[PDB]
Amino acid sequence: SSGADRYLTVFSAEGRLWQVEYSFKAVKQAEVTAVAVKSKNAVCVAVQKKVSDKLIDPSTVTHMYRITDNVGACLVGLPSDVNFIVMLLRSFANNFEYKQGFSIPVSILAQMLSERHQLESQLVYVRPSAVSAILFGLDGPSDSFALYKIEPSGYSNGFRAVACGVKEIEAMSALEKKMEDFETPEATAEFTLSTLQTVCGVDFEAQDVEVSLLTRDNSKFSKLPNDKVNEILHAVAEK
Amino acid sequence: TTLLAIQCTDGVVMASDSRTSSGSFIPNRATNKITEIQPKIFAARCGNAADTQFLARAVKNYLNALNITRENTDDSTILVASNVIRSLIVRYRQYLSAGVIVGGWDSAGPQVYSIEVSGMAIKKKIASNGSGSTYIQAYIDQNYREDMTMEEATKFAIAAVTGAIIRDGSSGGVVNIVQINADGAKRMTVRPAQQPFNYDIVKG
Amino acid sequence: DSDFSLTTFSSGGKLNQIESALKAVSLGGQCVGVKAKNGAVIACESKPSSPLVEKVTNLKVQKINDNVGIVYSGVNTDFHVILKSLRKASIKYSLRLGVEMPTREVVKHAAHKMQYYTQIGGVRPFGVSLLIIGWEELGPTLWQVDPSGTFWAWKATALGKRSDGSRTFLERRYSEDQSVDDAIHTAISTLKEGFDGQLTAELIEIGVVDETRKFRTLSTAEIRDFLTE
Amino acid sequence: DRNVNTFSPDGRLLQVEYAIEAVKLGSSAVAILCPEGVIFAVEKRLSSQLLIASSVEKVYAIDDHVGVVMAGLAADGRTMVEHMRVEAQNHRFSFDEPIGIKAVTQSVCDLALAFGEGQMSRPFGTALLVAGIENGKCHLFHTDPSGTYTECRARAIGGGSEGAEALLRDLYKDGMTLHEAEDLALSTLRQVIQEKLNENNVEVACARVSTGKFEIYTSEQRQEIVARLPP
Amino acid sequence: SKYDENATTFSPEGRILQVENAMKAVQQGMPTVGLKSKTHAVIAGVMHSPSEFSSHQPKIFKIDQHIGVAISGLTADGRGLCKFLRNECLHHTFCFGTEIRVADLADTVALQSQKKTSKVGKRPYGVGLLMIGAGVDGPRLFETCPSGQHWEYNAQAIGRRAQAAKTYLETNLNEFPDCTRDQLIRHALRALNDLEAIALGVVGIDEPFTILEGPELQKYID
Amino acid sequence: MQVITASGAIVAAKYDGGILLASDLSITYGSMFRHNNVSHFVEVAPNIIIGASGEFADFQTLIEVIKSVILQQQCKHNGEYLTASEVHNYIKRYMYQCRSNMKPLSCKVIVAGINPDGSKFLACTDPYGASWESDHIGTGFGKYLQGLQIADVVNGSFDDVKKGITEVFRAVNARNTTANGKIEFITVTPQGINHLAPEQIDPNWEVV
Amino acid sequence: TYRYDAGTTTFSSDGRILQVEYAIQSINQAGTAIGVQFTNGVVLAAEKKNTGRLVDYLFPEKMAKIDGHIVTAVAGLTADANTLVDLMRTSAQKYLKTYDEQMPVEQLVRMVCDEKHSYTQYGGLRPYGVSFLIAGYDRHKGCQLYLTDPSGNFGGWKATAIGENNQTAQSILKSQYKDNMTATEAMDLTVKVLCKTLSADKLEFAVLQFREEYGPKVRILTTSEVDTLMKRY
Amino acid sequence: GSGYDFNPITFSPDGRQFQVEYATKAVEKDSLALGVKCKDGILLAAEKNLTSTLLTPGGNPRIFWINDSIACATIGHRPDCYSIVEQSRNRAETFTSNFGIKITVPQLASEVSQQFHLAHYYQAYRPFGCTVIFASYKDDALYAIEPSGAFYGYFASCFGKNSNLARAELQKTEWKNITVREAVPEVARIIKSLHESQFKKWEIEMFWLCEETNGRPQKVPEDVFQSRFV
Amino acid sequence: DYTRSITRFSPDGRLFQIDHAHAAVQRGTTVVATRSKDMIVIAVEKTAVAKLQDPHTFSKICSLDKHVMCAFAGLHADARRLIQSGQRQCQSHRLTYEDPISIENIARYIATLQLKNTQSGGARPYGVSTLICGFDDMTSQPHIYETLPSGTYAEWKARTIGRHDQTVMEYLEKHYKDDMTDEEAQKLAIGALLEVVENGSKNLEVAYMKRGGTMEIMAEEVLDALIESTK
Repeated sequence: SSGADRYLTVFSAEGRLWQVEYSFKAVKQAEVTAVAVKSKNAVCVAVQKKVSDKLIDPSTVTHMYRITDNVGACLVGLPSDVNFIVMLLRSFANNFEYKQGFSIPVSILAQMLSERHQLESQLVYVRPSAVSAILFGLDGPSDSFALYKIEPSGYSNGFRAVACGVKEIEAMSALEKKMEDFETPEATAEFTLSTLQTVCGVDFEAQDVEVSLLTRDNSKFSKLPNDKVNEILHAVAEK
Repeated sequence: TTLLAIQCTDGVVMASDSRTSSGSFIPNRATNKITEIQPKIFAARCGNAADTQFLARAVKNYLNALNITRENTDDSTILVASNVIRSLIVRYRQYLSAGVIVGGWDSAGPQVYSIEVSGMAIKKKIASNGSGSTYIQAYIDQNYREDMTMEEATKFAIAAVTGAIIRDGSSGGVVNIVQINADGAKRMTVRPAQQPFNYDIVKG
Repeated sequence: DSDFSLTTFSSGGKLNQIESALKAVSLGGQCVGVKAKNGAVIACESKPSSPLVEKVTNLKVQKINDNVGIVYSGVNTDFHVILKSLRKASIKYSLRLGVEMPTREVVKHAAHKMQYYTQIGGVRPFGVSLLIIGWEELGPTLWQVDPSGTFWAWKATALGKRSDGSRTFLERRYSEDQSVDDAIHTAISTLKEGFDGQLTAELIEIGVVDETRKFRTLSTAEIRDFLTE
Repeated sequence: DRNVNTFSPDGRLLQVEYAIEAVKLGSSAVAILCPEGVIFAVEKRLSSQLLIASSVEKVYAIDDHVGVVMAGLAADGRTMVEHMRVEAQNHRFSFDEPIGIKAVTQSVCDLALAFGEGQMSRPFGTALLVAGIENGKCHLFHTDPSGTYTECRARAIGGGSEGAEALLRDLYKDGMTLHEAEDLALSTLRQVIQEKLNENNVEVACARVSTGKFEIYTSEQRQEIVARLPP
Repeated sequence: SKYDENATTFSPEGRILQVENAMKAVQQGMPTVGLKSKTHAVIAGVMHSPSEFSSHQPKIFKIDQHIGVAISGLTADGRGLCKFLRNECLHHTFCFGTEIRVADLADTVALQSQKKTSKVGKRPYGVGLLMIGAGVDGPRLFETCPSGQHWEYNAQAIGRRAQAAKTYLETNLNEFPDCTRDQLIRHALRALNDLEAIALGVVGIDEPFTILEGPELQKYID
Repeated sequence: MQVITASGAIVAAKYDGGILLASDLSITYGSMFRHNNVSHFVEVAPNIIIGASGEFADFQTLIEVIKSVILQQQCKHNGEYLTASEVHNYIKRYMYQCRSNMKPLSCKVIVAGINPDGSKFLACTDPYGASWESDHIGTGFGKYLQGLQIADVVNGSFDDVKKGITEVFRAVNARNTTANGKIEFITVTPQGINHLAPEQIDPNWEVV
Repeated sequence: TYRYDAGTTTFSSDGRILQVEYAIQSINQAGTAIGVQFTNGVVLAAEKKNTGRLVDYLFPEKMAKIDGHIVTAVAGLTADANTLVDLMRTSAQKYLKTYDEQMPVEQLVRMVCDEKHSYTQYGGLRPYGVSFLIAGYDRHKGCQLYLTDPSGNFGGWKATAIGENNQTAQSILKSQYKDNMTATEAMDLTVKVLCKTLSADKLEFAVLQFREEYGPKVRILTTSEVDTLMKRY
Repeated sequence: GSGYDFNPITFSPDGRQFQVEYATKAVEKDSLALGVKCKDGILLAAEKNLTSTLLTPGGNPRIFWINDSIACATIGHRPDCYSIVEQSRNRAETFTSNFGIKITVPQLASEVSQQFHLAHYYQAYRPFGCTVIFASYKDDALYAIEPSGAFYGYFASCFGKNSNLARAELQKTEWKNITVREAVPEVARIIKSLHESQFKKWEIEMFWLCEETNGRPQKVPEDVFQSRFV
Repeated sequence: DYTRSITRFSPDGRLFQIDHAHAAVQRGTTVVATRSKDMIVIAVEKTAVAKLQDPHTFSKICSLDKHVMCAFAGLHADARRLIQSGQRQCQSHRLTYEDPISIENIARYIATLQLKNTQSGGARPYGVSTLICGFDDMTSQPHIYETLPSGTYAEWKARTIGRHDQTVMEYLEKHYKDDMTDEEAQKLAIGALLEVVENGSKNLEVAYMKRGGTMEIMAEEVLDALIESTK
């Protein structure tokens, strides 16, 4: 038996796509964890921000990305693959807005990313893009906060709360154990950052984490400035 | 059509009529000829509604493409919009018969770029286009002031587009105004009842 | 180069990539089908990866057109590719012919696409087996399409995890003269046998083609009613 | 295993070297250039007496003035001959002049490395001896599967190429006559083959400066050369 | 060894072993020397002699009126690269009406070879070039490598026996800048020990690139 | 060859110290005086300026192409600019390729520069790609309303060539409907490109 | 790089395309399909691959009508068999469109076999692991039966068998096949061969029959018709 | 990698892209090039270990023009270095063609990381054995793209041999608090201190994009800094 | 599209894929082509056909054109593709040139198809040797070219391809005559195949093209008469 199953995205004798799972491992090689919590009133994604040098410009070390003005994408994984998926998601959103005339929903963008990961996991000549993508944002047609997570396999699912990265398992456990229908965007952000801080085991400072708290007042995607993140972290430390 | 984009000190005032003309018929008398490319990028459209709407659609597409690989989404966006409209008018010069005044606000401040039907993109502080703009040229020349604020430029633009409306059959209806400053764009509609003057200024 | 078939015959005259894709199907979540006298049912275990998952955002039981619905066992992402392809094919069929693609034609299109990916180069087979239910002139019809593009009709079936025991259970418990209600109950029972732990309405998806000839996905409330009835 | 485009650690193109071996397995061909022209003498390997020798051709008239003689894979040499004929007629059409012998040789050699993978699948398994008359000057080149054409005054390609070179090293002179060139080519061919040289198993040709033409010898001319041979 | 199958495969030590094999192909070519002065550049090459009755196969080629390349390695690869160089020269003259610079031709050759190594199925050029050109940027000598990189040299020696020629060039390196055209030809001939097998193409800021062989080279053989 | 937004006449003429180009700063939409203070000349290199008469959209297309090509060659040549001869050769080739693709640039393009050898280079490519190098070139009514004012002083003192160009542009302002505004003058000299203050060249209106 | 390329369109030392040989093996492990050419028509009879009490015999798995005059039986991969059946139907309809005549059986066979052979010789893609018993009628050769294999090699057979136990079916056909059979006699022979080399439900049948006035008609027997035919045996 | 290091698009069981990090090793082997964002500009120094003394002193650039305002220092496989330089020039030219403006170093970095990523994402390509440091003073940007395509903006970037020691030294200097002219002695000090004695003749190709150059990529004049060393 | 170098030189200078295609030819059935001044006879051994196999319209013999007969040995589908290309080429030659394609030209074309398959990336060689025979004109001598999987083609007085090619060729050499009549050529081919056929009447088929005629299958009665006359 040839070894194509372990080097290319073809099924092994166990019917597993080894390269897809290795792209999951490559996602975990990002060394960062992202926790996204989507409440009725807000969606907060907090991804711990690790800069390896003091000589790297921190503003360039990001996992939050503007896909559209509305849709944000917290991409965890290989930085080259993260950049590729950022530009691919932006191209998907642009093509969708051009063909359909309106900004891409988070759900459709998640499905398009899932299709890209399916063509990577089916086309043997295309690598699975080692990116776990937490797409999020206020869908206007439903006026509700969409939060989809697309795996490197392309497994896309909407989430009330999701996690990605190294502590994805622990973060998911904490989310599904302590999740609530938070009444305020501040509550959603506090829970997101508290879950991320707990699973990471390190008390965070605003510089150490990127937070995007999309609310109905501010539905446009944007990384929260370090002052708002610091206020959220203080609220977390308040309890 | 009448289009009049004024780059003021504190913003851009893009005025237009609302009359789409199909011969002597007005298929759309409440036409919004100033298309919102982005919250602070607007395209006042003159010429074939299909062609100019395709230009607005394609410049939105090209501005999103410009933002695929960058995070400074607010940089050179008016200038890139004008360059893209110019490139599309030149590329589809045979097909497209469209002139776009792309005005608005970006990181570089308030900017108006008139891309003529020829595909000639020029940065202007006072750009006018359309069959109606002709009738107001002297008016603009004698009533435009480089120091006009966005309020003063808005009043002047309403008056000029009203004159073009009155004198131009192809221009008519309401004056669609877009005031784009750093804070965003405000749309106003000056219906014929609210316009400074009407047909009665003709010979009187 | 890319365009060389990675699905090739082995010494024994077996396409080993086909068997690998069938294995991927056999680890892809239990899905059941049951042909009633007056309809057909495609149920499936839809145990989300986490409770935080939103069920409606990724449903295994899907509608291909008004009359044809589809569930799958295997890789969810290339099932979504197959499903987009089938919906597009049925829309093209409606455009060309003014009617929804027939159940057997939807099945043949799915089989053709899977076979294509079994033969063209640079690709693996689809790691999904589809249970497609839809009506035809002679009655309801459940169909299985394999990663190989080999399709065949069924009276009852299971495809995913523990599908051999589920198929034996259907052999024992399936009857020809079942109603759509009884087919739904049989599908739920087969899922229960193929599933460990409490089998609730939120953990399964049911699609049904009933006397009306139209495919509908039962909501969680209908599934709860069936569980409690 | 490895691609046809693989370079060996020594730096040799493995497929090119293997094509050169295939050439070494081909029928012997000797080109002798004299100031009065140039002579091809190639072994025709008549495997059977029912094989029509006239159809087994190593010598091909590329144009009126230039011709080639092959060693190795006859079909690959046929493709090279087709290219050379198309290029000689294209040069005649484009410039109203006979193609230069160097020009046509280089043209065929530019096709030698055109093989690849991931165009031809492999190098040409045939080496050529291209002899012709350019501006009244007799030119002779030898091309190997590597696409390396080198102008020659006396060369041999095929089974006994090394032996033919050894023989010519002390038999070929730069001031021979056309008759002497014919004798040397035929003798070198006879000494570097495993059969007897008669008018049927040998194909002779001359790019002659006097006529400025590449003419493949008829049976009578080959018989004459065979008869004149001292041994 | 197992990483030495494609020009697309890096080795664990970050090397493209097939590129290095094409480089070894170049290193096994005939000696080729290039010299650069303030006003003239020279490439002298010992043309290969496959047989005693074979005229030495030319290696010093004429690319542009003021650019000439000495190809060392696979002659057919060198000829394909020279056709590509003629295309680049033709397109530069078409676009701008001026002769392309040998630096630009070296860049194009480097890009072509790098493409040959950056995609599977295509193979690195077994040939390495010594391109001398005297243009507006002056006289410039470039050693273009199969890997897809070129080095601008005041002088260089490639192929077999290249070490002794390189050492000789290093000895007289600081002399070359002001050396006269005849002096530069003489330096090239000294650095390149085999006479008839030696071609020598010389270009200057004023004089075009011209190839001298045997008799034409006798005045400088010394 | 459609000219909707037209740049008007250009009059370039060599004088002792360089090339003096002149043109109004007006773009005309048909007969309309549409835009003002639009230099018909674009400095593409420190010693190469390019003007055009005719479709100014096509001039902008050409200037974008020229600037892209100059930037490409600057990248190749460590920031070194193409010579005026090279830039004009590329413009000739581009405009002839556009006329052969049947999408001609409806602009007569003047390339005025100083070559690195210090030689004044004044050339012109017509919309059809026909190009020529002259010591003085008129485009538009700068060619027609020209007489001998430039030919008699071309390569003369800056004052004489300026006076002749001023005569030609007085003729243009008098007799060209599309002539609007002050005539900007530009000296392309070995010391760079200097935009002299635009002058209102007045026709003699005592004629009335 | 072709590291995992199987060289499908590559000869083996024996001169055999290994992929084609393995496709032939795949066929030989598939349900038996027997063709018997009688006086006016051909009886094709295949073993369904997917059978069982829970399987619904709604469609012929192996029997595929190519055109009013051509029917096929499948041995091997029913998927690529369906692909080649679609291509055969399209080719027969293209011939009808071009000539307003029903495609001669040998031409349709040649077309499907050229498809198979193109996969065996070019493209590096796996061959069609299907063997067709193409029964058909044309005015030239009357009623014909063609056995086609993955190599693209086809031959006309008065009777033949492919699939599992194809040699036993071939031997039975040799023993009992006679020329100038009737439709009933050939159907009986096919049923006898299938039963001796192997249930009505599992078996499927298709009779091509040429009547002088009605033309050539293909009739793929349904479950009830095959059950009646089996009970007659 | 037990077979996971021959195909660039192949992940190791640990998710490693072995061909990509072999390209990174090709980068590490090359002589160090470092960019420093200074207050007056950005200074791209590139150590050039002249293997042969016959190399033209004013040649073999490690730093290239990408725009009138973008320079590109290169580290690693020189063929890949120049291929990426030409592809970055093409990306900037295409950016101007599409949008009529000059690309910014962050955006050029994204677009060129696209090609880097394609190298190890689609089959039949080879990862680019090069890191490219794009410096633009107009953009105030110093973005290094690694062979994987991972591109980051830097206050002071450095790649190649002894790049870790070079980064440590670059940390000791607040480049944005000093000008490029007074940063040149510090950068030259760092390179000389980390320079390997194996090479007796070597150079420091120093470009700067500064107010003095109006943001233009200019090789530092020899009067300001003598790159030649023996 | 797939472009792997299926046919590549081995270290010894052989194209192993061509050797395997020759093996496929050998596993193919035996064909013998013989020529009389005004006739060409191709006798092919029918494969062992059971009572259940239709023996009509499945002969290895084919007419590439009204003047060109073809027979093959090797993979039947490869030969079918070659014959389709050859017939298309004969009609294409008639279209481009009013003249019928010369037997040399069509044999060259088929052998060049085989050569292209040995040169085309991703194309398997034709596992088929083709005896392509015919008359160029009314006055032209009959031609019998043999084209091999390697793409080489050679004209033969009489040739055999397929299994038993050694034995049938030996018989041809022992029994060939320079000026055989139509009957003598028919007898030569029939006996050459008779030596290696279990049955004479059954396993053997014959097709003859006389001068100024098309492909013509032998009558079973006349074929039996010739077989019995030979024995």
